[PDB]
Amino acid sequence: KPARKLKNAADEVAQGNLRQHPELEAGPQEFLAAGASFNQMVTALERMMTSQQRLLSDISHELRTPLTRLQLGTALLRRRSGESKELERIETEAQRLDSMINDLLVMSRNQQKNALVSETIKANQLWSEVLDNAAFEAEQMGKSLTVNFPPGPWPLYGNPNALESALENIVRNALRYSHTKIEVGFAVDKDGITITVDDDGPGVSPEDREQIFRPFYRTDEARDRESGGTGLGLAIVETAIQQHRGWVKAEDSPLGGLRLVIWLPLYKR
Amino acid sequence: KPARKLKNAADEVAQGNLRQHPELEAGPQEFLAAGASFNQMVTALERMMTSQQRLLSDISHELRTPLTRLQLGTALLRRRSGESKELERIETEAQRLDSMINDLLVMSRNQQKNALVSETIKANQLWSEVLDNAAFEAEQMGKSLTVNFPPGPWPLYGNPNALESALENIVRNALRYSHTKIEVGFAVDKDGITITVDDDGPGVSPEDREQIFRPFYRTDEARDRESGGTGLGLAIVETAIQQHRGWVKAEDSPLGGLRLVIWLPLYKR
Ligand SMILES: Nc1ncnc2c1ncn2[C@@H]1O[C@H](COP(=O)(O)OP(=O)(O)OP(=O)(O)O)[C@@H](O)[C@H]1O
Ligand SMILES: Nc1ncnc2c1ncn2[C@@H]1O[C@H](COP(=O)(O)OP(=O)(O)OP(=O)(O)O)[C@@H](O)[C@H]1O
Repeated sequence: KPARKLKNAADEVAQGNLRQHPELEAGPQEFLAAGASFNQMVTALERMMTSQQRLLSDISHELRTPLTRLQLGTALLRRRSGESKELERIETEAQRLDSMINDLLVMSRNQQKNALVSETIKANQLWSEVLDNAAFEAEQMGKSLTVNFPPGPWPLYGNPNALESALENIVRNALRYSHTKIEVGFAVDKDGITITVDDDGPGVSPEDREQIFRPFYRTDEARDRESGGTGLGLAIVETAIQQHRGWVKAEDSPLGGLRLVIWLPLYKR
Repeated sequence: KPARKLKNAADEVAQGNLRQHPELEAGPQEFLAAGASFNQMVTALERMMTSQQRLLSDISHELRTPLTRLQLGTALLRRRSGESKELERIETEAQRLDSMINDLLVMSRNQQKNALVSETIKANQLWSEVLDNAAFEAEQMGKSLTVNFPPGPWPLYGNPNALESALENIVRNALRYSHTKIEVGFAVDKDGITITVDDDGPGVSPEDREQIFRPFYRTDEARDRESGGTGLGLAIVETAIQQHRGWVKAEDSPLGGLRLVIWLPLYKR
């Protein structure tokens, strides 16, 4: 049917397959024009799409040119001097950045959803690497990172990097805006993992506790010692967890600062 | 008539009008499904369009954290071992990458706010405010701003702030790098508005005329004249216009400097 040709084409492009439909330009009916205009429209949308897509994948390669020189450099230090414990942390951060750039590349070219690359993963595997790197950062800023309860072989379903980043942020946010201590508490039950990250520093006014989770938004109070302050962090967190069927809340910490709590459901086979 | 609803909707979205068409969900005909699937498709295409923007703001944000751990690491190598010739290269690459990310974060902060509202707008309404403020800036730096032809009630469809900013930059770049005069020329035809911005100042070598539009690229010649910062300006411009179904080119100005030409299609309906 000519009505069915359009149903099928509109539902196909909606998936993300902006390929031409010659099917809609068949039959000299009143529909030839609705099909030729739809065919024009896919190339029009493709034209608009491959614009953000290219001058993304462009940003990608110019970020790669100084990383490659950094990676080239570290590798030459290793050959001259030894295998310093710090060379390893510089090395692995370059490796960590190299993947995030190839993520800026593959995810631009995809231009679709469901690309969530969701797998089965254990809580202990997921955030161990996170916590270790967080613990290191504390020593460097002379603050105390105490993890009251560690994560265990607790099952989860979703994007590892997405969840990794959710906590990575919560803890760094806690690390930054604290005074001297950060406490991370894992909790597990028949329904889900409950991460609670407490800080030493100043809290956030009860009214602003909801606002923080707004993208590109920072509290007026923290806006007077800003520096490396964007306002992105917690809005990313909120999404990652909410799309992982869980929730995130901001409370008043008994440590005197702010409490962030992430709840995530367990993966049940 | 149900065939005409689709002609009109497909030709409207093709122009960037990703707004919902309730018209296609009228009449309990065989077309209700082709219209409901088309309506689903616009929100699907809008979701894709916005995602590519969110992706960058997120990837740039998360790229900042392993750098910090790099930068933390290098700084600790310096304290343990010496000031290795290679450590300097690793150090300066991290510096360049961080500066890039810092302003890559600034760009996507604006782009999200610029790409907030999509709508029908007249060329005269859009860039008048821009040009007036540009004209004022010229008097203040003792330069001449002459607008050979003003914009008229010419129809356009897209983000006002996105397009506003595209020209705002082209003219300011023209203003900065000029010696004494800046000429802006509007032109309109049955197909589109053609803005041409000419500068008195030094031009750009024919080989570098393509390079300029690269993110972070700032010509070696005009890297000594101004302390600057990014090089994103023209790379942002290129995207804004390219995603607004138009193009941007850099030619040799008859004013002796550089001329930039922005072509944008008219909104028809
Ligand atoms: N642990 C914390 N203690 C106190 N205030 C906090 C804490 N975490 C977040 N905030 C407040 O929430 C605001 C917004 O947080 P958000 O994650 O959205 O952005 P950001 O941390 O400021 O910046 P970035 O995007 O670089 O992470 C901060 O500016 C700060 O005022
Ligand atoms: N009108 C112009 N005349 C001469 N050179 C120009 C002109 N506009 C741009 N350029 C050159 O192209 C480079 C890149 O353009 P771009 O718009 O990114 O400017 P920018 O100053 O580097 O960055 P931004 O405008 O964001 O501050 C400039 O650094 C300069 O060398």
